[PDB]
Amino acid sequence: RQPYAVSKKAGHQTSAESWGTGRAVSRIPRVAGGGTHRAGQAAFGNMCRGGRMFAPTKIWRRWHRKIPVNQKRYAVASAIAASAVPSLVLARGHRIESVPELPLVVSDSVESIEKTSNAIKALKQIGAYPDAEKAKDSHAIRPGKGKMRNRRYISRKGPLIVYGTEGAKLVKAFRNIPGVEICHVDRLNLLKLAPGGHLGRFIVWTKSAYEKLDGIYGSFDKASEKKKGYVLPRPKMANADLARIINSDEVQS
Amino acid sequence: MKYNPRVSSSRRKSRKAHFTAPSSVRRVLMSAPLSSDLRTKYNVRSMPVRKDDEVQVVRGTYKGREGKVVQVYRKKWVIHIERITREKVNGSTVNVGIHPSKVVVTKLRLDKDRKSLLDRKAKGRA
RNA sequence: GCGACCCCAGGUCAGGCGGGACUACCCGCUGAGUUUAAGCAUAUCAAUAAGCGGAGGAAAAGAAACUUACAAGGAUUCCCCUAGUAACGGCGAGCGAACCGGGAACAGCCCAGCCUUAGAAUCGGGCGGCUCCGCCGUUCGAAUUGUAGUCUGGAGAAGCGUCCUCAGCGGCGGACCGGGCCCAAGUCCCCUGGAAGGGGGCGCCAGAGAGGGUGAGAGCCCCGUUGUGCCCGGACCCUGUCGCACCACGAGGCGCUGUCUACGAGUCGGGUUGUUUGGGAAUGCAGCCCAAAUCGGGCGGUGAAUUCCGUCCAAGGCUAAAUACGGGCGAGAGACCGAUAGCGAACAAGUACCGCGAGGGAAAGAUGAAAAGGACUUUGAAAAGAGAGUCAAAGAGUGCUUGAAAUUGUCGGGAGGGAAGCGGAUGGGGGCCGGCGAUGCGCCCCGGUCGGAUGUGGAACGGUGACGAGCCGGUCCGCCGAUCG
RNA sequence: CCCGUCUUGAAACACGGACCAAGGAGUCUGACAUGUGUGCGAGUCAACGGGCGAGUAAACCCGUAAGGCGUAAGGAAGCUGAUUGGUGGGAUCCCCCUGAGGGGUGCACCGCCGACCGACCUUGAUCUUCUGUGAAGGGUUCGAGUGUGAGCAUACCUGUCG
RNA sequence: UGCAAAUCGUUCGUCUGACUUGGGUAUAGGGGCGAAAGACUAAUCGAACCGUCUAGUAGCUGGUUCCCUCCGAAGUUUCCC
RNA sequence: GAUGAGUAGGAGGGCGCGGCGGUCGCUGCAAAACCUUGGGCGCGAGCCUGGGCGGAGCGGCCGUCGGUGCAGAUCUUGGUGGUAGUAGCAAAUAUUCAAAUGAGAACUUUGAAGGCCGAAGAGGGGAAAGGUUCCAUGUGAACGGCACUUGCACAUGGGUUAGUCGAUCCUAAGGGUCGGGGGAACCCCGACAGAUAGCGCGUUUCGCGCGUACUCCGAAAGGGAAUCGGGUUAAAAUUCCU
RNA sequence: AAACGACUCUCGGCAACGGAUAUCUCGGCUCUCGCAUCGAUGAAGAACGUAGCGAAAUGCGAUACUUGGUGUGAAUUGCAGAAUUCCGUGAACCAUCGAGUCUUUGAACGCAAGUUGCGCCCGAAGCCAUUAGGCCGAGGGCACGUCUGCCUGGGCGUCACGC
Ligand SMILES: [K+]
Ligand SMILES: [K+]
Ligand SMILES: [K+]
Ligand SMILES: [K+]
Ligand SMILES: [K+]
Ligand SMILES: [K+]
Ligand SMILES: [K+]
Ligand SMILES: [K+]
Ligand SMILES: [K+]
Ligand SMILES: [K+]
Ligand SMILES: [K+]
Ligand SMILES: [K+]
Ligand SMILES: [K+]
Ligand SMILES: [K+]
Ligand SMILES: [K+]
Ligand SMILES: [K+]
Ligand SMILES: [K+]
Ligand SMILES: [K+]
Ligand SMILES: [K+]
Ligand SMILES: [K+]
Ligand SMILES: [K+]
Ligand SMILES: [K+]
Ligand SMILES: [K+]
Ligand SMILES: [K+]
Ligand SMILES: [K+]
Ligand SMILES: [Mg+2]
Ligand SMILES: [Mg+2]
Ligand SMILES: [Mg+2]
Ligand SMILES: [Mg+2]
Ligand SMILES: [Mg+2]
Ligand SMILES: [Mg+2]
Ligand SMILES: [Mg+2]
Ligand SMILES: [Mg+2]
Ligand SMILES: [Mg+2]
Ligand SMILES: [Mg+2]
Ligand SMILES: [Mg+2]
Ligand SMILES: [Mg+2]
Ligand SMILES: [Mg+2]
Ligand SMILES: [Mg+2]
Repeated sequence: RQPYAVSKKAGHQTSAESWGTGRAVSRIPRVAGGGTHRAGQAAFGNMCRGGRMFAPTKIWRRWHRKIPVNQKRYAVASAIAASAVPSLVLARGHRIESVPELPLVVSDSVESIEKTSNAIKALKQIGAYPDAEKAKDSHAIRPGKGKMRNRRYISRKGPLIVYGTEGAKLVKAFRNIPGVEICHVDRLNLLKLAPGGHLGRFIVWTKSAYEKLDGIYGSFDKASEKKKGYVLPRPKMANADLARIINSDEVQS
Repeated sequence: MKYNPRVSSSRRKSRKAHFTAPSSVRRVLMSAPLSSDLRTKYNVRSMPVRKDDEVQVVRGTYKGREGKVVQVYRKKWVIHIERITREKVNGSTVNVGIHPSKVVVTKLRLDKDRKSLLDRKAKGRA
């Protein structure tokens, strides 16, 4: 975010003074002088026209937040795990009915694509093109005052392509397609993995990025190479299949 | 996506620049596309509208009309054509302003500068 | 009387310098009270506001008369921490640093004094030349009451060795900055529209789907955006290379020495007074009094004496970077406001207007796509009215998108013996409502269409199992019978 | 009986209110505290800064003997610095029998009493650099201590304070 | 709620002097000036006017904006200029 | 199964407004907003919908954020009522008749009559102050507290002529200053701490002789060089003409 | 006979009053970034003028909504008129800057100021005037404090040489 605040001097650029009691009027301070429509009018009041607002906004409001790195990594791991569930990906609004399999891992040759037409052909081949088409078709003008605040157009989110090779040309090839986002496997962002805080982003992995995932996030047993001393969290339930536990021989006996 | 740091995507700034553009900038802003034949001949897509250019309207109520341009009202962001007019309540005839982006150039008034500009435009396209 | 010097005077003498303006940051001075302490005087507000001056692009500070007491750090500045800590405080209210440690950036230097005396080797002006931000020649003047050169404590002078180091020009590029020019794709078919930029169909570009304009939500109509290519000009600084002469007298570096080794005064320091500081027998500053020293002087956070120890060298000067920045010029953005909001000011706003004056200080945005801004007839003195015309629209007619409430006129319904309104229950009248309120279902006969096994083949596939075997199974298609639904 | 308000008491001869539109008042920030959610855990906290990176105010990564808080307290200070428990109730579980039963188990928490560390007092064999040490033995004294850790970061409501 | 933020009508004091009056000039805020009423100092005077500190502080007065549901008081103790 | 009061106060669950991250939609075959004795849902905050108007955008849902909800505050700004066609129009003696113009005449112009100001004027000029209000022509609207044909209003043009009238010159109370003395400085005192400005004579422009520290501002009434008749313009005159 | 009408009140349609609501925005507010450039060579500010038709705003300075160079390349426009070899030394209420103009003031500088008031000096051209001077005047000079150099001077202040 960027800070906002009203001018600190607004509503106070006057020498207005209260008339006091005895004039059958309120005690609010009033502009001095005469010969103008402004003379005698109230000032300095949050209830006064042209006055100072109650508790004027200030720039030193606490705009930012300092979340623990471990919690950030927990959230990122959760989003990545959810991206592999077809049910959650569908529930998040992505059209994945034509995707061959999830997680969607494609050959590393896609990283060398240079033209947007070739990128579109690759999307069609891998079956992720319907989602991009939905994102393009959802293009529309933002309702409300936001359209005049330099945020004019809104649309749905398409696939997120994760690549593992620095400097790949697929970033240039794909960046112009509406809804399509691109990221490097070493700097994954929760804001893109769970848009709007909702789990199940449709993700297309390159083979190199998918392979690097193990070295980046480690595992339960051993530690990560890219995250010093980090270990993936464990759930409170080893097996979340409640029916299997409830209808087991031991309990039902 | 814009990347140059000295260009702004602000709607307010873009509108202010467009509406306060001087005459020289307005000339470029008031460009029109060339007809198919001229496009093929000159390898050029669009040109600034000139006074003595032949123009065919392609949008609006005068979609089929054509004629020579007779005035380029830059202050009003319009051009006037020979016989594209209308009658007032008085009965007198007045030209109807047409935006250059809504017309097509069928014949250009060629001079040394016009030919040089055409050559410059064609060179980049190759 | 003349001459030399000294001090001073007059010059519209020849040539230079200064004053004032701006405010966000910066430097110096001066300096409150409101307020808090539930009163109030010390305190706090505050080393702040107001007042008076002085600079720059930054300023200021800056190369230890430092920090420390350690196994020691090493100009200045800034950030984090130290730390709401040591300390200060009617020890009340409150106030409150510094060192270490981790980072940003880093850079060191110039003078005065003893030291030419085989000659002031220095500098300014005029004049004349030159490859002219300067150099050379000549002549006057400054200066011995001292200009040059060496030296600055880290050293250094002098002497002896080492043979280690030191001398420019010009061309072409790179780097930095500021500009100029060109360069993708539909305006194809149908419909609604005043106008497609809206819906449907068919195509295309994309390292360009940031943004804006154009008659309604426009990637492909226009300007632009992305990425190349080419062209022009500054900065003479940094950097690579190339062409030529490359001279060590001299000066530096290194080693040695039974020789020297010059260092800032009404200044330091002390007493006292006032102020300030966390600085507490007194932190800094300033007035007055006293007033130093050179085997010495300052500091070592409790005053004093004695003996040691540690650390630096003031009273002269310069210096980029890290840092600050509501002013000026130029840019980019926003979970900000949307005409009683947002700057006072979206407009000929610090304007109109008010005050003798210092000063005070408003209200006020929206026709239409396009003026196409309403010809003409008629009534009227006229403003205008009634017709008529433009437009998609006048139910858009220039204070012209839309047009709430208070309040008012007209028509229609209704009520009314010194309030009205209101809660509850019915009724009269009005208004409204057809998901307001159904017409199907079962069993038979006739006629019309569509399909009919547990049989046999094909296509793909599933449940379970072990995304094996085996078992089981549904959908669709082709045939022999069956003659049913 | 006219609302709003102060009030023991309002319809009041108590104050505001002629009417309508729009504006109009527990907010932001700092220090704490309880509670709750989340991560990790004797640790926790990379956002002072650095490396980068949506060609990028985001996101990602980085703690060398850095630092803060916690991990030890008691004394004004010099200074010294936790010998590691018992017992009565008590949840859960396991056995015998089916009584308001008996045995074993005995977390959390509470009650009671010891022990250890330190301030103070008292005490004193042996060593010892002669002022230190500490075999034994203590106390109606004192502590925001110990007796197998519970914190750190972050979010929000509420409360005190500038 | 005036012709008027001091006026109008009748009446009244003095009227060659300590007389009345124009212009110029001097004295400015804890200051001036005052044959003295705390008078006057631009309708402002027992301390003028203008901007700022300043959103000065108030144990005191007035307001303090949606619904339903549950729970539900106190005017008593001690200390306090 | 039991049960239901609530001021101050606490808490829970919900309704509503505007953004942001997501998601699902609506809209020129008509969005928002507004209007309506249309209809319905909810205890309620509110919500859904018919019809109209409007003519370009808007909504639902999940999180999250805030300058987020009004009947009051002698609250703020703006707008509007009853009062009410009411209070009022009354000081300065006063108007009348005929005609002209004009759509319109108690209010304009001409003539006649009857009155007032009564020379310390309701007459004729100036100073300050104002600034075009001066003169001619014309006039929709506003204004001239009734009215207007009208005008100190509005619009278009015109108009201020100096050797003699003033300023200008002199100095008054006083003001502003050099130097000097104070002052952090803005500034203070003001010829008081001092080599004054310069003035006359003849000239090879040099000499001679005098020379008491302001040769500055300060009066359209103080002092002071000089103009008179006659005539002339719509508006100027001791200024224009003779 | 309390009926029709008037009045008051009330509900509805329409018409008024007023400018709320909704949708907008060449404006504001906030954050971030780059650069370092006023003035006696007369600044900022202040006044007066200037266009064919302008009062204000904007611009400009008697060369006065602009001169000149360069770039672009056919307008400006409310009206009227005039250009332009419009295949070009060339339109533009265009852009940009190197040349040039730049009225009265203002730190403001000859003295003043409620004054376009009051002084002194130099001097191009011209008139006739002739190794002589006169009239006129374009135009420009005359503040203060200081630095360097210079010219002209004063004082037994310190000396020396002569009388
Ligand atoms: K020389
Ligand atoms: K020297
Ligand atoms: K020395
Ligand atoms: K020294
Ligand atoms: K002293
Ligand atoms: K020492
Ligand atoms: K305003
Ligand atoms: K309309
Ligand atoms: K009350
Ligand atoms: K009342
Ligand atoms: K730590
Ligand atoms: K003790
Ligand atoms: K006073
Ligand atoms: K009280
Ligand atoms: K939405
Ligand atoms: K409705
Ligand atoms: K929301
Ligand atoms: K008339
Ligand atoms: K002095
Ligand atoms: K004097
Ligand atoms: K006079
Ligand atoms: K005469
Ligand atoms: K009605
Ligand atoms: K030019
Ligand atoms: K004078
Ligand atoms: Mg400096
Ligand atoms: Mg701490
Ligand atoms: Mg440090
Ligand atoms: Mg020389
Ligand atoms: Mg439209
Ligand atoms: Mg294009
Ligand atoms: Mg109404
Ligand atoms: Mg540490
Ligand atoms: Mg807001
Ligand atoms: Mg008389
Ligand atoms: Mg007249
Ligand atoms: Mg002086
Ligand atoms: Mg005189
Ligand atoms: Mg609005």
